[PDB]
Amino acid sequence: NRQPYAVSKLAGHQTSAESWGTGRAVARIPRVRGGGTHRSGQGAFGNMCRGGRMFAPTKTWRRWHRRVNTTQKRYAVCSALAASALPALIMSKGHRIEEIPEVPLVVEDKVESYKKTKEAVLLLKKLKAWNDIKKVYASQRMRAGKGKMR
Amino acid sequence: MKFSPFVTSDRSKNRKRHFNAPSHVRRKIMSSPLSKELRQKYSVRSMPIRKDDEVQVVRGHYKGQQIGKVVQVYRKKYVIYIERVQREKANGTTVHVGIHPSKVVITRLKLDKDRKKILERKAKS
Amino acid sequence: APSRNGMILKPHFHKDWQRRVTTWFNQPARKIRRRKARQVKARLVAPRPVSGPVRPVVRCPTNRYHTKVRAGRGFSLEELKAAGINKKVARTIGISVDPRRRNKSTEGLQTNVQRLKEYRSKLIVFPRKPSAPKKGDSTAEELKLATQLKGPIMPIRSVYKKEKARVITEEEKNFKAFASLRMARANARLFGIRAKKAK
RNA sequence: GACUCUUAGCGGUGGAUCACUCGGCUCGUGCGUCGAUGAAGAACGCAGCUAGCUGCGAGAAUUAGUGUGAAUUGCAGGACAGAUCAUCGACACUUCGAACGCACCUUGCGGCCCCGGGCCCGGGGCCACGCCUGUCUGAGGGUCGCU
RNA sequence: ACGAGUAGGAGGGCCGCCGCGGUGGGCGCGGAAGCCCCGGGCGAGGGCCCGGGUGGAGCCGCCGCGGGUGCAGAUCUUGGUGGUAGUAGCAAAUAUUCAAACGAGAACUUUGAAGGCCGAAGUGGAGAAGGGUUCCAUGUGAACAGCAGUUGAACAUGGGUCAGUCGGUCCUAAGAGAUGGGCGAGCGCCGUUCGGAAGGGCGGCCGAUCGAAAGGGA
RNA sequence: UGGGUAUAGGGGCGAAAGACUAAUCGAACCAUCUAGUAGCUGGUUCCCUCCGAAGUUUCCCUCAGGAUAGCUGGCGCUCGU
RNA sequence: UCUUGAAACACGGACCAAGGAGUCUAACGCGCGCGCGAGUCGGAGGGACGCGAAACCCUGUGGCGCAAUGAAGGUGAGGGCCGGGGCGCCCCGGCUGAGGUGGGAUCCCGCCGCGCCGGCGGGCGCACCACCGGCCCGUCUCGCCCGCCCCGUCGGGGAGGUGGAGCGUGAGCGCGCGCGAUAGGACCCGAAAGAUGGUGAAC
RNA sequence: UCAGACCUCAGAUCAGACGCGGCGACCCGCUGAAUUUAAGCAUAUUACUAAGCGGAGGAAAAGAAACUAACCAGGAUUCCCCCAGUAACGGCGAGUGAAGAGGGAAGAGCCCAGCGCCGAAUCCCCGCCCGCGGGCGCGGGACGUGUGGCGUACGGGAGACCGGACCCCCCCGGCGCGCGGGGGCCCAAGUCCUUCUGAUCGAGGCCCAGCCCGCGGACGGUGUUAGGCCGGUGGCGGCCCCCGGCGCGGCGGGACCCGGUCUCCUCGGAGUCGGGUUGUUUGGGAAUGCAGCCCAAAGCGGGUGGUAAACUCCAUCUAAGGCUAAAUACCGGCACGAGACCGAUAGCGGACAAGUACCGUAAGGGAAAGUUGAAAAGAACUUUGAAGAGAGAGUUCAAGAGGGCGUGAAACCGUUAAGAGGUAAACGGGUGGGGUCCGUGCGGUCCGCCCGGAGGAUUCAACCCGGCGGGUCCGCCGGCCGGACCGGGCCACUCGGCGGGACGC
Ligand SMILES: [Mg+2]
Ligand SMILES: [Mg+2]
Ligand SMILES: [Mg+2]
Ligand SMILES: [Mg+2]
Ligand SMILES: [Mg+2]
Ligand SMILES: [Mg+2]
Ligand SMILES: [Mg+2]
Ligand SMILES: [Mg+2]
Ligand SMILES: [Mg+2]
Ligand SMILES: [Mg+2]
Ligand SMILES: [Mg+2]
Ligand SMILES: [Mg+2]
Ligand SMILES: [Mg+2]
Ligand SMILES: [Mg+2]
Ligand SMILES: [Mg+2]
Ligand SMILES: [Mg+2]
Ligand SMILES: [Mg+2]
Ligand SMILES: [Mg+2]
Ligand SMILES: [Mg+2]
Ligand SMILES: [Mg+2]
Ligand SMILES: [Mg+2]
Ligand SMILES: [Mg+2]
Ligand SMILES: [Mg+2]
Ligand SMILES: [Mg+2]
Ligand SMILES: [Mg+2]
Ligand SMILES: [Mg+2]
Ligand SMILES: [Mg+2]
Ligand SMILES: [Mg+2]
Ligand SMILES: [Mg+2]
Ligand SMILES: [Mg+2]
Ligand SMILES: [Mg+2]
Ligand SMILES: [Mg+2]
Ligand SMILES: [Mg+2]
Ligand SMILES: [Mg+2]
Ligand SMILES: [Mg+2]
Ligand SMILES: [Mg+2]
Ligand SMILES: [Mg+2]
Ligand SMILES: [Mg+2]
Ligand SMILES: [Mg+2]
Repeated sequence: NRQPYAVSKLAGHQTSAESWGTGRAVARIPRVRGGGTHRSGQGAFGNMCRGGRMFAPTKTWRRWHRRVNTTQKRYAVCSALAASALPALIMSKGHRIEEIPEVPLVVEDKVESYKKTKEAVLLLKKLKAWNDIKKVYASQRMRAGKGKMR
Repeated sequence: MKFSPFVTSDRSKNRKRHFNAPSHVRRKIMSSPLSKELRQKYSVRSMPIRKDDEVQVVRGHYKGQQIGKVVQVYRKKYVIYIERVQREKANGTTVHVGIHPSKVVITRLKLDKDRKKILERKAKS
Repeated sequence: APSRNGMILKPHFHKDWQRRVTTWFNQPARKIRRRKARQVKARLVAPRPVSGPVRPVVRCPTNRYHTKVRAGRGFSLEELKAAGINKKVARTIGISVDPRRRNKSTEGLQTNVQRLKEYRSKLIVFPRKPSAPKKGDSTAEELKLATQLKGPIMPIRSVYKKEKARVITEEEKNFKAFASLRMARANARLFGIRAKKAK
């Protein structure tokens, strides 16, 4: 489900920088052509140079997607459903089921015709599953990192 | 949640569209809630701020119960000036302190031909 | 460059291949685009089926596939003539016409003639003007039970019929299958060299 | 104890680090529209106070129309009672540029028509090349006819 | 029982960094991240926890997941700062001195006087090319003018270039360059007479046009 | 000697020095091909535990390099014990 | 850091901060993990229907395996026991479904010394390995039988050597992880050059 | 020809149109390298690539078979999958490399010339007249050196006969009548209580349902961290003004007879195919395509049939004329949505007056540079100095935020505090001294269980009693549930290269 990310192809290479060769007491790195600019005489291509090209620029044709066998994809569901029937695994997951009627919580099909949130909120209060919703409210916080800018 | 593909949830797009909003859009953004007496009289919750409107500051340092009339609506700064909400500079001259419209409640509306037309549309729906 | 036991590989990356690399990141959006286009095309031809005209049953050419059948381009003009359908009227009622296809046998000829006579039995021809029907137009009672057909018209299926079990005769037991094949190859290989000796 | 060395506090130099982000990159989607009716680009000019940016064209920091409905704001002002903004179907849109009277390192040099003023001055409209159809004026015993 | 190790291989990490799915009814203006510490510690180590100070809004543990994930070197890149060092230096073309004025302030400005230099192939008076407001007046003394400056070609605010007869404009010089024609896949190129080339008043011209602020030119 | 013109890069120009052709000339300058290639130099970033070398064989327009055998490590496995 | 040898009169390093070098895609091999298993995988497309460009479902065309071998025409992988018969050296019937020798984890039995524990006595022997048969394809030598509607330059089989990446009651396939050798800028930085197009006679 | 016509060729600032340049990501036609690989290098490769030139469009191009195949036959083009790193090519070295079939996306087919029938039956222009089209001209032309209708290889035409059409259909305009966009104005609920803060968006609370709304708990702004303050979000939500379609009706103007049999008649593209040769290209190899030159066709012909050639058989198509949507491509542009991406030495060169400053004669080269505070509240006033620059005062939560101002590391430097100092300084190991801190001497420096004794306080304990609860994962029960389980009935059942079998309800 993830989108491809890649650095531009022209990053660090849209400049005509030629190495000064040896004999100039410089480090044999491609330097920018001369001028009345502070950019003149600076490395432009190597990854160690400021404003250059990163090492191995990320390509968009990276293999983002993985294919799984249908038999294994169905296997994992049969195991995740079987694990949703054990009280120890649901509590160890963190859900608040210490007061629900039965661990496999089957309700009548009348709840499939609900049309208001207050009806669904009341159903969770009757099934004693509202303590898990309040636990979601207690977990509503702010992410730590650059995800906030994304 | 937001399901329309025509509306954006990007923080940068919503912040850019806010700080670069035109004047007629900043008017809608710089709205303020009506008082309990006005929200029940006109059945309108909030109205865009107006010059001759009287408001009460509900948040900040200048909050209280003193009803003050707005003296300037500075849409370029996203802030309004009230007749008594002010402070004295170093040289003694007084200067108004900017208060955000969402921090004041409208106690009296400058009702003209255009103000009553908006109160009728907002209450009709 | 080589090492212990391995495979001599042939990497075809001696050109500027990175300049021409087509990624399929628009494949899911392409699946929605074609799905949406079929829904718009279905509303265009509302009573008519969404797949289009009728394709005939054709035999695949090569020995690798001459046992199965598939859907051809259009019905031959000989099949249209045997089914009593004009070459130009057929395309108006959603019948694919292929003026190029031949009929070397009557098995494939009568295969589509039956398929072409069966499709016209399922046709519900609306009148050109709804206020005045004509001879070829279906009755108003039949025009009500007329819905848009989804999928290909008359899907081509090859239901295998069982060969009836029978007691093996002595002629079938005495038939030399291996000898009849080796001698068939010799008689087909030495056919020309024996035809000269006869002159 | 001057100097020197180490450590620490504080103060400098310097800018790291962290936090911030109206930016970039990548992916996806829908459109996919320039120009002799003067394009792209360029020049110059335009604001009460205005250099750059940006927006405009002598109607020049915008006009009209329409929507919106009290601001713009650095400051002054009364223009301003439909303010302001957005939109944009009206109008306008200097010079150079395919650039088109001839030229251009020149605000150079012309021609035609019409109008106004006193041949001169001013204004307006025109004068590139290639080519299509038609028109008009022609050309050559080129092929005929009539003399 | 055993314990060296370069090149190299392998495993372990409750070592560290960024981001994601989970999870801790986590943490935080009663103070997060970062930073400093002659503070207390822990681990063999990578590192980590706590305290104080500073800071002002985010941040972290655990199970998995994705890497642009760990620096002392590359005459690395960018930025900053040292010793050198208050050192080299402020030494080509003879030379200044006195008094006064303005001014907070004078070896350097201004006025006066004296002594000198350039000595008419000038250190004089005017142009061309180039520069483009450097020109002029007033004001500033902050940065610049490698000392200073009350001064300036600096800075700030205003002002200043007036033509029939000076030049451009006009003419062709070497040239350059269209038209016809030719070539060329093509942008185009070759070519300067070579084609029904006279737009005038009976016409000859033979080559449009451009090309001189030192040529020609009322 | 000024100005105006002419000749442009494998070309120009040269009373000839491989001189000169914008501080660049035994082949200018600019951008691209281009992150050209390099058996050749330089560098190559956290800790710990365990094992631990080779400069020798054969072949190679090889002899500053590879291929191969040896030495190394990892993964085991078949048994015994 | 290169080196047989560096504290070297060998090279780089004045100082601090940030940046800075084994990557990604394709394909191959082995090891490992997972799924199914003589199968295996939808990797095109189709269909259900904020995150959802996900997930779900269908589709096996096809790929890789299940058969190899020869240049090709082509051809193409069953062993053993029992009885009868032929006695040369390979016919028939029946019961079965991969043989024989040596080794072989494990299992089974007897006996003994104490329904357990040690002695030596056998047996069914996994996988694997050594060896010997057997069969398939190529090829060679020696050959005497056989088959038929298309009786011929026809097609079949035997015996004994030998070539093959074979058979001998399948093990692959999909996915992921790691390493190794590659081709791609390919760990990073570096040439002297070469090419295409263009700009300069203000020196 | 009342003497001029025609042909050919000119002129015009003639009447009315068109072409030019830009962009060029994708696309079409040409042109064309070398780095590089082959461990050298020359063919090869790089590559039918870059650079160079021309031409378009929203797509282009291609496209209705002179095809594939050898079958029991397929049937325009484009694209995807597969064929396949295969056939083949190649100093057969390095390397290169498709197609038929098969599965999908999308599917749409057509028009001429020629041939012969029709009184040129055809068309443009001007003027006038009607509602960009129409009539009108005894208007001017084009055209027989060939316009229009019919008609194109799937055959076609004509005449008969037969069966069906015939104000209908079909096409173009706009009217009645209901569905894709564009632009506007709106559309649910705390600023409740307590408390912290410079500022709440913090923390706690808000009768029984946990304050309220929730088809709205996306996001942003607001002086902190907000579903309920605000803009919005949600909603087959409302309203208003436009735009573009489609369906159903009628109105106006234009088209307009189709099929089936027989007979009769008719039927095709030339300096092109092809052969030779050359160069180039291709996997195409005694030549895949393309082109130059020479040769130069045929009409039971011609092309193809992946090895040159002759004879023969067979299959297949009908070249040398044209048009044509969809699936497809898109690094440019315009407008959007998104991110396991980057977070100011990073990400585009460019988060800023960035292709800017600046450099070069030019072609071109090309930076650095984001952050006061919540709010300028930006420090009045006093005083020293000529002034910068200070001292008070003042603003603010904070000046330890004072205009390149958030945080403010290191190198380096000033200064203070401590210690030390003639084998450059630093370093390991061991200890000593000093210093700064930390934890300790508080009525010192001991706890826990049990027991003995003392002292006072008990919802006072064992046992018994009635009901309750749990355990026996203790014996009798009884249900329920699962099947490689058994025997009987019944199903829209399903199921298989067999009404029965099997499966399950
Ligand atoms: Mg470049
Ligand atoms: Mg970069
Ligand atoms: Mg962080
Ligand atoms: Mg190796
Ligand atoms: Mg400091
Ligand atoms: Mg990262
Ligand atoms: Mg890195
Ligand atoms: Mg460093
Ligand atoms: Mg002056
Ligand atoms: Mg002055
Ligand atoms: Mg000075
Ligand atoms: Mg100045
Ligand atoms: Mg002139
Ligand atoms: Mg002169
Ligand atoms: Mg000269
Ligand atoms: Mg060149
Ligand atoms: Mg010499
Ligand atoms: Mg060790
Ligand atoms: Mg050795
Ligand atoms: Mg060496
Ligand atoms: Mg020495
Ligand atoms: Mg060295
Ligand atoms: Mg050094
Ligand atoms: Mg670093
Ligand atoms: Mg054995
Ligand atoms: Mg290997
Ligand atoms: Mg070369
Ligand atoms: Mg063009
Ligand atoms: Mg080479
Ligand atoms: Mg090499
Ligand atoms: Mg190109
Ligand atoms: Mg399209
Ligand atoms: Mg086209
Ligand atoms: Mg090739
Ligand atoms: Mg919020
Ligand atoms: Mg609201
Ligand atoms: Mg080639
Ligand atoms: Mg695009
Ligand atoms: Mg940057």
